[PDB]
Amino acid sequence: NATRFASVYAWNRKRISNCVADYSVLYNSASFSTFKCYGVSPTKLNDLCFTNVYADSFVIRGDEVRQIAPGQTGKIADYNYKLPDDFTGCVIAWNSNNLDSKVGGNYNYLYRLFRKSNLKPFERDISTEIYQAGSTPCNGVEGFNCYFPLQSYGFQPTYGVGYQPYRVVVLSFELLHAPATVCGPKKSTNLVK
Amino acid sequence: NATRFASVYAWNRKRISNCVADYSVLYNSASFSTFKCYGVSPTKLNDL
Amino acid sequence: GAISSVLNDILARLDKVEAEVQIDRLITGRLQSLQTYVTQQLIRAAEI
Amino acid sequence: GAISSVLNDILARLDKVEAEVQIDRLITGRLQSLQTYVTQQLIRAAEI
Repeated sequence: NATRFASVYAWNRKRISNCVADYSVLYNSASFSTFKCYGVSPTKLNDLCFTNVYADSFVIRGDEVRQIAPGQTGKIADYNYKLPDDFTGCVIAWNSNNLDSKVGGNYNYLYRLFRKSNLKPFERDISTEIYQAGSTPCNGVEGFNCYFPLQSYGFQPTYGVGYQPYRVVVLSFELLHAPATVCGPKKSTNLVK
Repeated sequence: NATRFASVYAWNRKRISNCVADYSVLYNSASFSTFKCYGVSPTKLNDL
Repeated sequence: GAISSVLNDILARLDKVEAEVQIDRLITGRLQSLQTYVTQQLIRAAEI
Repeated sequence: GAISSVLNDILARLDKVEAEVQIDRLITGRLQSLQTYVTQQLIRAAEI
């Protein structure tokens, strides 16, 4: 529920720790258009503890959320946000046309159109340095086939769903190899021997 | 490198087949102004 | 090729059908590992 | 029952999240083929 969300070229990571995480208040809300888990199932989150908790957060079009699924390929999955293949965690998304689309075309939001190579899982990359798409060397800020490596979404509320902007969160976490620090709302009991 | 292009009121089509689409001569050539592909990234059309 | 080798960890982290597909892997492998042991054992019993 | 018997031709056609499922078939079938050979060799070796 933060005021503003990042462009997917600069997705914001919040580390969650030393606290009780009730997930019922997330999963039981209809206010999320998607809640898809991988290495766990959504109803089971309250039956677990987590050794760290990760909440990567950004915006993207409704018609590219499919690429956020782990081990896929395509511009988002290849150049701007990579999940590791064993991803244990859940992906959350909701429409944001009424908070984050604009009739001018909301050019506040960018993504990495080009890059040197496929980025590592959870690598993040702000670099504006010009991409040399054809086999020429290229200097300064411009040239034929020399691309500024970010491109912008057109977001207008008159554009349809799939064109519209979504806020997205990925809850990434790790289990049973380390000390717990986040746990479910479940209550303890007097330890018999 | 044709002598006469069509006009968009009746745009031409030609079918290309049985052959090699060697885009190195195409894509690297600074004779063009703008190039945009929507299904696929340019470098790997040489492979796909 | 399951998420884990701990059977109670798979049953904690997943529901009735997502746990089932993952447990069937452990059943397959474990069954094959115990069959390999019983094959080595019957052959060693014939030597002894 | 995989799409191919050539390991590099699986990897050159499918993306990793399902190329792994084909490779797992070939791993299972080839591991079953070594186990059949080694069982045959052990039983024969007891005869010899």
